[PDB]
Parts: sequence; structure tokens; C-alpha cells
Amino acid sequence: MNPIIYTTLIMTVMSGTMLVMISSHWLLIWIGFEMNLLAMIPVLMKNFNPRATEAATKYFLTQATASMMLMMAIIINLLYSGQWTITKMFNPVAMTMMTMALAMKLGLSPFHFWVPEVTQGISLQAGLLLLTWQKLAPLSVLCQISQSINPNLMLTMAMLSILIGGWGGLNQTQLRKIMAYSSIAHMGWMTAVLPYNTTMTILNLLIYITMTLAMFMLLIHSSATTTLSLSHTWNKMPVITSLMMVTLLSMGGLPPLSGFMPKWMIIQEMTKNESIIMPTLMAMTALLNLYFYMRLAYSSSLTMFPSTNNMKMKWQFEHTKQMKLLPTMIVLSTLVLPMTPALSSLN
Amino acid sequence: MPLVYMNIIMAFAIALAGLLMYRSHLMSSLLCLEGMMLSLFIMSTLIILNTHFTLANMMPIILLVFAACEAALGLSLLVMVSNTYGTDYVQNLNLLQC
Amino acid sequence: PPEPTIRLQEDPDPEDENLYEKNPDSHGYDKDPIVDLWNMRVVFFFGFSIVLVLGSTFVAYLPDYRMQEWARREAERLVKYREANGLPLMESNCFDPNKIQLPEDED
Amino acid sequence: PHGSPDWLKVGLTLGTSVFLWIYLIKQHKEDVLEYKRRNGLE
Amino acid sequence: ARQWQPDVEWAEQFGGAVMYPTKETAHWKPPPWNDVDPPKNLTLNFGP
Amino acid sequence: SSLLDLIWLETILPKTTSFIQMKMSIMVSNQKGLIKLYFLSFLITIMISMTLFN
Amino acid sequence: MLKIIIPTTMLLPMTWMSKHNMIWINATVHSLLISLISLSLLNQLGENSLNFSLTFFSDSLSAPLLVLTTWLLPLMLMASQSHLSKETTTRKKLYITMLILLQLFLIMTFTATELILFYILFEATLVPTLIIITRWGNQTERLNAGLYFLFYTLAGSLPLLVALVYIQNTTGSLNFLIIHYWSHPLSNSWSNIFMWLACIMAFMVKMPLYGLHLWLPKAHVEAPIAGSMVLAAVLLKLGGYGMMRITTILNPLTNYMAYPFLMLSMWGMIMTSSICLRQTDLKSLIAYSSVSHMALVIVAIMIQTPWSFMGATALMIAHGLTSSMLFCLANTNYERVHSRTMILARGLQTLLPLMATWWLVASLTNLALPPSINLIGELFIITASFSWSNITIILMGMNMMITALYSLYMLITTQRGKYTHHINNIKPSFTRENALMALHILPLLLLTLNPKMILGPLY
Amino acid sequence: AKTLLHKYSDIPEGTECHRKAYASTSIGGATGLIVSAYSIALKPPASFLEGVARTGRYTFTSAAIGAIFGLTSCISAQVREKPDDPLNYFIGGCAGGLTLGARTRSYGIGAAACAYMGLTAALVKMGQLEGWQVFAEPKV
Amino acid sequence: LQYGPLAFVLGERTTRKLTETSKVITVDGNICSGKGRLAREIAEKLGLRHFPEAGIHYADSTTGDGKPLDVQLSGNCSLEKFYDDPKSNDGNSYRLQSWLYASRLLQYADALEHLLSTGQGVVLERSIYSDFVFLEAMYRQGFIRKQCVEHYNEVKKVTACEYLPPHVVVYVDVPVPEIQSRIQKKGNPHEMKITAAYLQDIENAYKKTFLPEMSEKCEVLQYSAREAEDAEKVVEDIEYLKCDKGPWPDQDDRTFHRLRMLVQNKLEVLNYTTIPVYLPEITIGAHQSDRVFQKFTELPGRKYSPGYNEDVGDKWIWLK
Ligand SMILES: CCCCCCCCCCCCCCCCC[C@@H](O)O[C@H](CO[C@H](O)CCCCCCCCCCCCCCC)COP(=O)(O)OCC[N+](C)(C)C
Ligand SMILES: CCCCCCCCCCCCCCCCC[C@@H](O)O[C@H](CO[C@H](O)CCCCCCCCCCCCCCC)COP(=O)(O)OCC[N+](C)(C)C
Ligand SMILES: CCCCCCCC/C=C\CCCCCCCC(=O)O[C@H](COC(=O)CCCCCCC/C=C/CCCCCCCC)COP(=O)(O)OCCN
Ligand SMILES: Nc1ncnc2c1ncn2[C@@H]1O[C@H](COP(=O)(O)OP(=O)(O)O)[C@@H](O)[C@H]1O
Repeated sequence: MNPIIYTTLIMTVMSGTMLVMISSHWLLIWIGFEMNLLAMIPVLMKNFNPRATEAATKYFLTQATASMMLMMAIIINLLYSGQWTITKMFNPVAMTMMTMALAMKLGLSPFHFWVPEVTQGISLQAGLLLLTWQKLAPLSVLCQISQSINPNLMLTMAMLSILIGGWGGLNQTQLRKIMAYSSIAHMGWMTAVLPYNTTMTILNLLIYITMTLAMFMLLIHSSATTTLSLSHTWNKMPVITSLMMVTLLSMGGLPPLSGFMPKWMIIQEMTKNESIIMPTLMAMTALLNLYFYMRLAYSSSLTMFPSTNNMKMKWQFEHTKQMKLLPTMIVLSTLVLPMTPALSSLN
Repeated sequence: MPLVYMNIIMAFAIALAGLLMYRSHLMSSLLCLEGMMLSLFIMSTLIILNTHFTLANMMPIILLVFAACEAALGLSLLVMVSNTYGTDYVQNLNLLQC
Repeated sequence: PPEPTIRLQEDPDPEDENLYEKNPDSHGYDKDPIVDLWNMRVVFFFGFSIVLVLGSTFVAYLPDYRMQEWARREAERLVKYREANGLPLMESNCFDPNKIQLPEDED
Repeated sequence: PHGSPDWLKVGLTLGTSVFLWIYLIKQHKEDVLEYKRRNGLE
Repeated sequence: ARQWQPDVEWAEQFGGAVMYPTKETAHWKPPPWNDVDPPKNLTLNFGP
Repeated sequence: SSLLDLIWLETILPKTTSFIQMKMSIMVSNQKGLIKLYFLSFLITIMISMTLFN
Repeated sequence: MLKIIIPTTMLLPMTWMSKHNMIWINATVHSLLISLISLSLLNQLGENSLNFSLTFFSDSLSAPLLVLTTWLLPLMLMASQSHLSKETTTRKKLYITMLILLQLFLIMTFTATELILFYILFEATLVPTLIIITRWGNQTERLNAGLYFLFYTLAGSLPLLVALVYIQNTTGSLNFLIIHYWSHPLSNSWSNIFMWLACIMAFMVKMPLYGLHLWLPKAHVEAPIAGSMVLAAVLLKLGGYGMMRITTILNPLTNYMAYPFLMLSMWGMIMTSSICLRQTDLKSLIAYSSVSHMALVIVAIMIQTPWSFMGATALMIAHGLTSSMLFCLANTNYERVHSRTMILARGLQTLLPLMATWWLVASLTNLALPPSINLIGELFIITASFSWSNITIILMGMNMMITALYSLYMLITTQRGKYTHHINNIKPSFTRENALMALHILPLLLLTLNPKMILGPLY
Repeated sequence: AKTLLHKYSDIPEGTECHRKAYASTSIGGATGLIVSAYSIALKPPASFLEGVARTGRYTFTSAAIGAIFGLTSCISAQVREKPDDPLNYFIGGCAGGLTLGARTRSYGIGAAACAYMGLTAALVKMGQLEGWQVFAEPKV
Repeated sequence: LQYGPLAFVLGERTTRKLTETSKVITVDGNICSGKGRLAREIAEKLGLRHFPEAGIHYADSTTGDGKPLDVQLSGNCSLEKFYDDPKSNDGNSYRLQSWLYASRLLQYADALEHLLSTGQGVVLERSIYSDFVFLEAMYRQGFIRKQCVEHYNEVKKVTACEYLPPHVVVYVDVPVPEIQSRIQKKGNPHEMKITAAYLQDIENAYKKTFLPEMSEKCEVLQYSAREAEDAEKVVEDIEYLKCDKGPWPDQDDRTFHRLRMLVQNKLEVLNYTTIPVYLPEITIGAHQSDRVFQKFTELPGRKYSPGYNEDVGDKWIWLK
């Protein structure tokens, strides 16, 4: 599309998210969600093809259903108490409806089915935007009402999301579906600490956003969407493969990388609340995410796959466009463990 | 909470279930979504009028406008899908899979 | 079946290279004789001459921070004192019973 | 391609670095003095 | 005398639509290299 | 050497773990991509949450 | 403690700014110098410890391990100089970087005043070893070996993090000094039993305990020579050091908790020693011998007596040195034959007499011939186990006899008999290999003159 | 809901074998019905009749598992005269596991079931005894 | 200011640069035809820019210095070996075909970039279109296998679905006996070995599979050897025809912006030429790939970016 139109649509998406984040009236939060949904579709459908159209219509259906459920929860809350402010929910039924709507917006299990297909359909830039920016508003809404959530339902869907992501990432060869399942697992990790501490949720969100930005920018730099296509990256730009391997190790939670910070802090916080079994199961399940990260690293950088003859022309050319902040994102997603006590800033 | 509110909530639940069934015909999915927003409009209007909360007489109008805009967006998406496949059948959207 | 029976264009497996053939007195460190000889010299010197000898001598002459002869002298003076005064050497109780307040059972 | 050292960008980068360093040092000195004034050390 | 590196037969394990192929997923095909699938004027008779 | 080490110890932890995880991965990821079944499951899930958590 | 840490960190820029043909010389010289600095730490007191700061301390249990870790790097560089000849300068620098990072992680692990820092570094050691195994490995099973090595360790050590955070939430501290001074008994409870298991299993899996030792043969056989050296010498002792540090809070629960592990180790030393008798690979045989020795060390730690602890420390040091030397000898044979099979190259004493002398000395030291420190640790642990129960002597004697049997079997099969006729590429042994063996073997016979340096804090 | 849990838990461990067996059967039937609902939703095999056959098979299998577990555990607790002992739950749980193996007609799943259900039942009994929480409330 | 979204936003519109003269033109002829002379003549009379036919080392002439690189570092194939042994066991024929197709794709992208950036038209020899005639002839003669042509078809579809076809295609028609006589007169010993069946298959492919397909979306001028000698009539036919059937009139400023972003960034142009499909003729082992890439990195001005090579003589490196 026209660059002016694209910039306006991106600004509208961001302004809808900010409207959700800064408003204190439930109707304004709903309006922000509607504005974000309205401006999101052309971004996903920027490169016109049947796959993008199918992904866009699936995303539209899911988000419209979630918004309708959220509106119903708001109306029930208003019925049982003449309040519009985002505070304690005031009703057991209203809270359940709202939690399911926000889980559907976030993609938490069992409402995860749309994320892998929407990510596969859209391009890598739309996938980056969808998996990074489209998590801020629902998570902020969940944080604002964290004192109302029933811990059983939140913990159940969090553990389900972790298990589903771990199991579903094992079966994928497409990189975008791998990233989608990783996002589902990380969402499950994020929502398992909302009943106890929202600062841990925000810290995990920041770390995951940095890691996902680094990974998607690396994937865009080496234009590969399949495992075998990424297996050709060493023959042209081995530094990109080495950085990608380090980032993958970080995303698996291996210390002393940055990705070890959120799991460590969440486990410690959950143990402070006399919860022992769930962190153990969560780490055991994150082992699966680490396994398929290791498989990707094996196929990418730790071994050398066969190449083709036509790579000799690619050897002669350099990337016309260089993405700013890629170096900063890699460093932030790799080497910030010693700066852990900085989380007291209420990030 | 009297019986009229229960009837409207039952209508909303029926519309949501009908949306979640998907026999076929994505147009029926859009119809179920619009039935849901209509039920929301009715029940919110009843709540607002019963309690004499003057300033929320705006809100049903805003809800209607936004939901109709979403309806137009969904109709455009359905038209594009139909032009791609020749029909609005749900089962034709199987290119992307888990 | 006109296939070439070749899976791909691959370099042949190279034959291992003897360091002695192109350079006798090879020392097995490097293919360049000068860098090889200096690597041998630095390894031999800094290991055997420096560490293995000087550090061994340093460890041999470490001062007694573990306090062995001090314990010997303390034990000698205590046994001299106790034998002379009729005290029965070592005492069974490590702490004097006067300073322990046992809890009365009254069972 | 064929490019000379872009003196405009180099000048802006060096100026930004120097300005940031001087502002940081001034901020630190002001913080130290104002801390001392509040707690009555010096 | 040479370090082993993956060959075509090894690399073909990761070329399918999904890992661990099954009977049900045996017919699945990878998506096209570019994410574009093939696409695969009325007449009016104004008589008397 | 063989019976214990190369067979049964290998069967107990690693092979069993790999088999179970692969089977669960196959079960989870074997979805045809039809929104019919997905939203039917969503309806089933929504009903369960309402009646089992309150 | 920073006087050791900072030079090890400066090893990295020195390596990366070195000339293309001067990386090995500079790395070896500065690693040897760093090792000399480490020697000062050995001076130890009979009192508490060498508490340098709030972050790091040294002890007579940590000092020999630190000295061995610092001493191992020049030997690993010497061993790796050969097979990396046809490698690009950047990749050789990356290999040296991996070795330096592993040394730094081990050095910070062994001091580690606080337990979460110990866990963080104890897990940080996992990455460079994995990269070394799965990148510079010859065979195609290196990937599976690395997967086994990673996942066994992580499955073992993930509950340890939960146990540690729970312990800090309850007690309030994880500093080892406060933990030791404020220790309290553990009541016989199911929760305490599972806490004991979570505290113990992470170190058990890395010993390796019998039945959980599957990863070790794969990782040792598929690793390059430097990786095998470090894995056999230092990485196995991390579990023993952790158990020695953590068994202070597990009392009196350990008295009955130890039985399953004691039985497993006592029978598994016999099992692995017997496995060594029927082995067609040198590296696998050496790995299984390592498993037997570490099982006996597990027995020593579980008995939890002063003689047990002294013997365990001495045996850890001696086994590290001996296993490193044996792996180096096997690699020298492999780089000539490229087979890694015992029965192929035979009668090498006729062709390489001095290397045969090195083989004999290494086998005698592995056989625990007196007055080597190997037998010092072996005998102390045997006496402690006999005091624990007089019936252990049967298993200990069986293990000793089988150990001598397979050690001399390995010596005789490769060094004696008639040379293989069709093998004609067996060149004279280089000065580098001979110096490597000498620098492996001389410290053992020098340490047997001052055994108190390796007998630990309970001496 | 939690009604089935209350009906099962209110019975003493060493008494009323039939009541415990019936409660376990009800819980197993509910679990099997939920699993069947998910299986039907995610995978419509061929038709209505084959689907209801699948539902009945799953429900009967789960109910039999629960009934065997409850009966065996309660009889073990009664006969051994040592209530509040996880060994009884171990034995009953993998009696249920062995019945699963028999229903599926393969020995390997039966042995794996005895292992992984006896340990699970013993863990649940231990958690009841020591008061472990799976879904902890936010204390701090 | 390199072209991008900002340039399009502020001033850069390439529709104003079109002056009815752009008219990308492609000339096609059988081996040893007079098309090269004819194409060159058209470029000079119309004021357009001539593009010599892309060979093995076309990409070498556009990067770094114009000097070609070694054969093992660029192309890994030779036409002389194809002429001598068309059925070579090392799969040289299909490697040659694929490398030539990739070179033609790069040249077409360069020509499109020049036309969209300056407005001056270009004249091309055999382009990505009609490059399949050599593939068809080689397959019919048994020089290549069927999997090779399947791979060629896949790559050709995925690559050529993103560009505009030429406005005018000019064909010079020469009989096979006459062109064989021209080959004999040429004097090249390797070219002497071309059989008549190969030329006949080439010729059959051009008329049968290329002329009607370009007749449906372009404008065709079938010319013979005699009437192609005078370029005045060719040029007159060029101006007389008006293009109104192709996709070019349907384009606008936004499509031109997209195409201009596509033609630059040649790494995106050549993206799908290295798809991970393993045919023995073109797949290369890991060890050979590593060795050849390390040799390529050791080329004088190829280790770093073009402006960051001190060995060439680039100065002020520490401030660029
Ligand atoms: C080859 C043919 C023969 C030629 C050689 C002939 C000569 C034979 C001599 C060789 C051995 C014969 C035995 C003679 C022993 C006398 C020396 C002995 O007395 O010194 C020992 C001293 O030796 C050292 O203590 C031990 C050596 C240090 C070992 C450290 C290793 C060096 C660092 C290398 C890296 C470390 C790797 C392993 C990590 C732990 C013990 O002394 P000690 O009774 O106690 O007190 C010393 C004197 N005081 C009282 C003033 C304090
Ligand atoms: C596979 C290769 C080796 C891996 C490592 C294996 C080592 C792990 C083994 C764990 C050690 C033992 C665990 C618990 C020991 C406590 C003693 C207890 O088991 O004995 C009796 C316990 O009785 C019964 O055993 C109850 C438990 C029955 C359920 C346990 C399952 C039995 C076999 C499971 C083995 C599976 C191991 C591998 C897991 C994957 C004592 O009766 P009681 O006085 O009442 O209980 C005393 C404890 N109190 C005081 C806290 C109450
Ligand atoms: C090589 C693979 C080995 C893998 C490790 C195997 C053993 C793992 C150890 C058990 C896992 C959980 C560790 C417990 C974490 C420490 C916390 C703790 O001790 O507190 C206990 C918590 O104890 C538990 O909750 C334990 C529950 C166990 C659930 C997880 C089961 C995992 C598998 C258990 C069986 C296998 C264990 C041995 C394996 C043998 C080797 C394979 C008390 O909790 P509170 O409620 O606060 O206090 C009680 C008073 N109100
Ligand atoms: N698809 C192809 N395959 C192999 N060789 C080709 C192909 N296309 C062109 N060539 C070679 O490129 C050379 C130049 O083409 P040609 O038109 O015959 O000569 P000229 O450029 O002098 O007119 C010729 O030797 C021809 O064989």
C-alpha cells in the first residue's frame, strides 16, 4: 500500500493500544480494542495473497468474538453494580467472561488454535508486529484487574498454554509456527504469575518482547521461513547464524543468558506463596521448548548443511537496507542477567 | 435481576453458540455476530434506562456504530474470500493448519 | 538410468599430512619451523622450569597457617601441667557442667 | 559504493556524545551537592 | 580423517511439511516457496 | 553391558520420555485447520469454565 | 580472588587480538602464568576459610580443584593444537574462547559464597561444553550425545533451583557460612524427603550415579580431546563438590535416605568395572572406569565421615589427572590410526617405546599402586566404608581386582604382542605429546610427597 | 464441579467400600465424558453412531479405571489396618492402571500404567497428608 | 538519499519520468544470428541504452571492479565443456542453464531499475522470457533430466511472476542450414560441434511455445535475415505500433514504487534462485562450499563492504 497509509495505520494500531492503556472507563477500553482490530487487518493483508486473506479473516473472527464477550462482561458488571471504572470486577460471572475474552485476545490455551495459522499466513513483519505489540493491551487489562481473577482458572490456562506450546513446537518445520508456539508458551509463563505479582508479568513481557524482536529481525535479515532455507544461511552470513544460535540458547532459558531471568524470578515469587508443584511442572515443560530450540540451532549453525551453486551470486551482493536496533536487541536479549535487580523500577 | 434480562442473556448465549457451531456459510457467522451485538444493545439500553443514568445514553450509539463498522469489515473480508474461491464455504479456509 | 550416481559436488577426502616429511626436527607444534621451535621452547620453559619447579618449591616451603607445631606445643605444655598437678589428662566433658542448665523432667 | 567520510554525521555523533557526557557530569555534581544540602553533611 | 557434515539424505529429514510424518499427514505438502497459491464477463441475449 | 546398560536403562528414562513427548506432539499438532472444530472446542471449553470453576 | 579472575578474562582480548600464527603460544604462556598465581591459594588454614569478600571465598576443598582447573587449560591447548591445524583463524579463536569461558565459569563456581550464584555458574558451564562437543566433533552421533548431556543435567538440576529458592524463603539466607552456622535438623517428613531428593539428584546425575550414567559414554566418546579432558577432569567433580557443600543441611535425613544411592553405587562400581572388561573402544573403557571411580566417590560422600571426605577429595584430584592422561594417550593413538578401536593397532611398544612407558605409568596410577594418591583416597574410603559396615570389604576387593584386570588388559592389548602388518603410518611420537604426558604425570608423583594439600578441610 | 470431590472425600478412607467405589466410578465417568466431548469436537471420525460408540468406550474405560482404583485402595486400607498410608493408594492406583492395560489389551501400557498411576496416587495421598497446594492462594 | 518510502513520500514519483519512449524491448534469435547487431542498432537510433547479452560473468561486471572472477568462484560452469561433452557426468549442462537463467534475472532487474530510475528505455537480448528454449532443446536432446526441467520451471515461476513483460519483442528468423554455415564461418572450434538436431529443437521451441504466448500480451515483429539488415524500417515499425494490450498501461505510481523497491536490493531479486531442493547437478557439499567461500572471502576487495577495504586503498576507515 501507500507508505502514508501504512504509517497512518500503524499509528492507529499504536494509538488504540495506548487508548486501552491510559483510559479508566470500560467503554473506552472496548473502543481501543475495536480501533486496534480495525487498523490491524490491512497490516496483516499488506502483501495480498490467498494465505494472508485467510489469516486475516481467521484473526478478525477470533478478535470480534473476543470483543463481543468483553462487551458482554462489561454490561453484566454494570448490571450488578453501576460502575464503569476498571477496578474490582464485582461479579463472579462477569469475571469469568472477561477472563475468557482476554485469553482469546492473547491466544492462551485452549484458545490458542488461531495463533499458528495466523502467523503462518502473514509475512514476517506482520508476524513480528502481531506477536510483539498485540500483547500489551490485554496483558495491561489483566494486570489492572489481577486482584479479581480466580487463581484456579488463570493457573489452569497458563499451564495448558505452556504444555500446548511445548508439545506443538516439537512437530514444526516452519519457523513462523515455531515462533507462534513459543509465543503461546511464553504467554502461559506470563499469566501464571498475575495472581501473585504483576511486576514479574511485566518483566517477563519485556524480556520476551526483546528476544522475539531479535529473533524476527534476524529471520528477516536472512530471508528464510523454513528450516532448510535457514540451513543455507551459514554459506553467506555465518555471523548471523552464530548470533541466532546465541539468541536461541537465550530463548530456551539457559543460564547465564537473559532468558533465564523471567523463569527464575517467577519461580522464586511463586515459591514465596507456598506454591511448589506448578513451578516444577513449568520448568519440566519448558524443557520441550529448549529441545526444539536446540534442534533449530543444530540445523542452523552447529552443523553445515549442503548448499547450492547459485549462492555464488549472493556472495557478491550486500543488503541494501540495514535494520536499526538489531544489535541492541541482541545484546539486551543476551547479556542483561547481571542487571537483574533493576526490576525494582516497576518496569 | 428480573426475567427480561435473563431472556436477553439467553438470546446472547444462543447467538454465541450458533456462531461457534459453524455448519457452513461464514455469512451465518457474521449474522450471529450481529445478533450478539443487537442483544448487547438491547440489554445495555434497558440497564441504562432503568437506572436513569443520563450520561450513558451515548454508549448504545457508540456500540452500534463500532459494531456496524466491524460488520462492514467482515463483509469485505467475506467478499474477498468468495472472490478467491467462488463461495463463502467455511471448509475452503483450510490452507493454514496447526 | 542416466543418473551420474553422484549425490552432490563434494571435495575428495584429503590425505593426512606428515609434519616430518617437509620438516625434520618438527617437534609436533607447528608447520612453520620458527614458530614451532619457539612454541616448544616456551612450553618447556614456562611449564617445567617455571611452574613445575618454582611452584613446587613454593608449596614445599609454605608457612604453617594450619598451625601444627603450635598445637604440638600447646599439647606439650598442657600435658606437662596436668601430669605434674595430678589432673587426669584430658577431661570427658568438653564444657564445664556448671554452665549447662539441664531441663528438669519431673516424670 | 564510493563515499567520503560523511563529516555532517560524524560531527553530529561526536557532538551528541560530548553533550551527553557533559550533561551527565553536571547532573551528577548537582545531585551530590543537593544530597549533601538535604542531609546537612557539608 | 574428515569431520562429518550433513549430506542431502540427512537434510531431507527437515524438508517435509511437519516433523514425524504419520499416515494422516503423509499427503500434506509444504507451502509454496513464495506464499502464493495458483488462482486456478457475462453474455446477454437481447432478442425481440 | 548389553541387557542392562544398552537396553533397559536406555528404555527407562530417555526412550520413554522421547516416545511420550513425540506422541503428545503428534496429537497436539495434528489439526486440520478447520475453524468448525476449533470454535466447537471453544464452546465446550467456555461451558466447562462456567460450570466447573464456580 | 579477582587476581585470578581478571587475567582469565583478559585472556579473551589477548586471544582475539593475537596474530594468526601466535594464538597457541600466547594462550599457553599466559595460561601457565595464571596457574602459577593459583598456587598461592593452596596455603590454607585449619580455621574457617579464606573469605576474600562477600562474593567469593576459598577453602582447602576448593583450592585443589581451582589449581587443577587452572592447570588443565594449557594441557587442553597443547592437545587441541594438532587436530585443528586445517581450521580458519576465526574458528580456532572461537575454540580458545570457549575453553577460556569454561575455565572462568569453573573458577567462579568453585568459590561461590552464595548458593544461587553457585547454581548459575554450575549451569553456565553447560553451554561452552555443549558447543565444543556439537561443533568440533568428528562423528555424526555428537548431536545426540550433546542432547543427552544437556537434558540429563537439566532434568536433574531444575528441581534444585526450586529447592534452593524454597530454602532461602524459609531460612532467609543461602550464604554458605550462615547456612553452616544456623543449620537445623530435618524432620522425617515426606516434604523433607522430597526436598532432600531435589537437593541431591542434581549432583547425583553429574557424578554420574549408576543408572543415570548413560550420558557420560556418549559425551566422552563423541567429544574432541580437550572436551574429553575437561569433562573427565573437572566437570565430574562439580557434583561431588556440590554434595559436600549441601549435605550440611540434609542431616539427620541422610542416614536413611542414602541407602538407595549407596546400594546403587556399590553394585554399579562392580557393574562398570566388569563392563570395562568387554569393550572394543578405548574411550568407552576410560569413561566406564571414570564411572566406577565416581561411584566410589559417591559412596564416600554418602558415608559422611572425616575419612570419607578426605578420601573423596584425594580420589577426585587423582582421578581427574589420571583420566586426563589416559584420554590424551588414546587421542595420540587415534590421530595416527583414525579408528578408535583397541584391536586394530597392536604391539605399539616395539614402535613407540617412550609412549609405552607413559601408558604403563598411567595404567599403574589408574590401578591405584601405592603410594600414589589414587590409593590414598581408595584406602581412606575403603576404611571408612568398613567402619560403616564390615561387609563392604567384599565389594571393595572385587572392584579393586577387576580394576587391575581391565587396566592391565588395556595396557597389554595395545602395547604388547605383534604389530599389525598393514599399518605403516605410525610416525615417531612428537615432543608435544611427550611433554603433554610428562606434564600430566609429574604433578601426581609430586603431590604424593605432600598429600595434606589434597586431603580437604577435614585434615 | 467440586460436588463429586466432596462426595468422594467425605467418606472415611477405611470404611464404606461401595460408596468409595461408586464415587470413583462417577468421577471417572465424568472425566471420560469430557475427554470424549473434546475428541468428538476436534475429530469427527465418520458419523453419529461411530461417535457415540467412541464416547461410550471412553466413558466406560475411565469409569472402570476409577472403580478399580477406588475399590482396591479402600480394600487395601481396610485390610492392612493402617489408614493414611500412601502404599494403599499406590496399590489401588496401579490396579486401575493394570485394568487400563487389560482394556487396551497390551502389556507395555499396563506396566507403564502401574508405574505412573501408582506413583501419582501415592503423591496425591502424600499431598493430602502434608497439605500440599496445587493451586495456591496469593499469600504475599 | 537512496530511494525508499521517504523519497516516495516527499518527491520521488517515476510516472512523470515516462516520456512514451521507455518501451523496454527484447530481441530474440537462434545461435549465430544477426540479432546482436540488430539490437545494438535499435538502441542507437532510438537513444535507448543497450544491454549486451548476459553471460557467465555478468554479475562480476557489476560488483567491485568490472573484471570477472575465477570460474570456480563464479558460475562453476563453462560453455566450452557443454559444447564438447553435452552429456558430461558432473552435471555441467543444467548448472550452466541455471546460472545463465539467474544471470538473465539479475540483468532484467538491472534494466528495470535503470528504466524506472531515469526513464530512458533499454534494449535486451534473450531475457528471462524465452530462456526456456535452450532448456527445452537440451531436454529433447537428452542432455538433461526431467527433474532438472521441473526445478527450472519452479524457479522460473517463482521468480518471473513479479516483473512486467517487455513492450515489444523482436525476432530475427534464420534458416538452420544458413545458421550452420554461419557457425562454420565463425571459426570457433567448440561451436563447430553443435548438431543440427539441437538447433532444430531450439527453433521449434521458439515458434511453438514462445511466439503465440507473447503475442497475447505483447507486440511481436517477426523479421527475416534480409529485412533485418536495414534498421530504419525496424525503428519505423517500433514507433508506428502503440502498446495498449499489455499490463504496462494498467500500472500506476504505487505499483511503480513497489517494482522499484523490488528491482533494487538484488538479494531479494535472487532470493528464490537458491531454493532448498537438492538436485545433484547443482547441490554442493559442505566441505567444498566452505573451502570455496573462504577463498572468495580472501579476494582483494571482498572481505568487507565495498567502502571498508584498506587493501584496495579505502581510507578513513575508522570514521566511516
Ligand atoms: C630420572 C632418574 C633419577 C634422577 C633424579 C635422582 C634424585 C631423586 C629425587 C626424586 C624423588 C626422591 C624422594 C626425595 C624427597 C625429598 C623432598 C621432600 O622432602 O620434600 C617434600 C616437599 O614437596 C612438596 O611439598 C610437594 C610438591 C608440590 C606439588 C604441587 C604441584 C605443582 C603445581 C603443578 C599443577 C598442579 C596439578 C594438580 C592440582 C592439585 C616433602 O617435604 P616436607 O617434609 O613436607 O617439608 C618440607 C621442608 N620444611 C619442613 C621446611 C617445610
Ligand atoms: C532409575 C535409575 C536410578 C535413578 C535414581 C533412583 C533413586 C530414587 C529413589 C528414592 C529413595 C526412596 C524414596 C522414599 C524413601 C522413604 C522410606 C519409605 O519409602 O519407606 C517406607 C514408606 O512406606 C511406603 O513405601 C510408602 C510409599 C509408597 C509409594 C512409593 C512408590 C514405590 C516405588 C516407586 C519407585 C519409582 C522410582 C523412579 C521414579 C520415576 C517407610 O514406611 P513409613 O513409616 O510409612 O514412611 C516413613 C516416612 N515418613 C516418616 C515421612 C512418613
Ligand atoms: C535425572 C532425573 C532426576 C530428576 C529429579 C528427580 C527428583 C526430583 C525431586 C522431587 C521434585 C520436587 C522437588 C521439591 C522442591 C523442594 C520444595 C520442598 O521441599 O517443599 C516441600 C514440597 O514438596 C512437594 O511439594 C513435592 C511434590 C512432588 C511433585 C513433583 C513430582 C515430581 C516427581 C516425583 C517422583 C520422582 C522423584 C525421584 C526421582 C528418582 C530419579 C528419577 C514442602 O512443601 P510445603 O507445602 O511448603 O511444606 C509442607 C507443609 N505445609
Ligand atoms: N540457454 C543457453 N544455453 C547454452 N548456451 C547458450 C544459451 N543461450 C545462449 N548461449 C550461448 O551464448 C553464445 C552467444 O549467443 P549467440 O546469439 O548464438 O551468438 P552472438 O552473441 O554472437 O549472436 C552462444 O555461443 C550461445 O551458444
